[PDB]
Amino acid sequence: GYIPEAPRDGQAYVRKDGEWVLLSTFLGSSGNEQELLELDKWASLWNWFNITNWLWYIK
Amino acid sequence: GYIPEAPRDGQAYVRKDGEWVLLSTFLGSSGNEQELLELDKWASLWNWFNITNWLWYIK
Amino acid sequence: GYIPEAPRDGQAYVRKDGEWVLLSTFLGSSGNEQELLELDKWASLWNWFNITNWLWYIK
Repeated sequence: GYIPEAPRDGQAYVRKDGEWVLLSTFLGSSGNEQELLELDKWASLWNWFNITNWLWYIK
Repeated sequence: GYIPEAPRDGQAYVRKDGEWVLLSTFLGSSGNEQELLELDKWASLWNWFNITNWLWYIK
Repeated sequence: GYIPEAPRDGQAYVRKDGEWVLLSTFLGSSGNEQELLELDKWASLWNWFNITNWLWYIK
C-alpha cells in the first residue's frame, strides 16, 4: 500500500524504478574529486609559472 | 507514522538519512558550470588557432 | 492526501517542488561522459609520449 521503507545508512541515493540508488554511481565516484578538484589544482602550478610570463615583457 | 513533509522551495535535493539535502553540495556548485562549461569554452579559442595548423601544411 | 504516485520508467530523477525531475538535466547529460571520460582519455595519449621524456634524460 505504502512504498517508503525509511532506509537510514548516512549514504545518499536517488529515486529510480521505485528503488533507492547511490547517485555516486552516476556522478562517477572518485569522491567526485576527479571532476572538481583537478581544475582547482591546475591553476596553482600554472600560476607559479607567471614569473616567466612578465619576465619577457619587463625584459 | 508518515515521513514526507512536502517541502516546496523550487530548490532540488536528495534522500539522505531521512533528510532532504541539496545535491548541489555534492555536485560541487559553480552552477556546475565549472565541470561542463569550461570544456565547451576550450574548443572555441583552440579552434580559431587552426588557421595556423593548415598554414604549415599548405605552405 | 498522499504525494507519491510510484512512477516506474527505469529513468532516475530528484525531488524538486514536489516533482520528479531527471537529475541528468542538472548533471549536464553527455552520458556524463564529457565530465569523467575525457580525463581518463588524456592520460592515455599523454602517457605514450613519455618515450620522449626519458629520451632526453638518458641521452
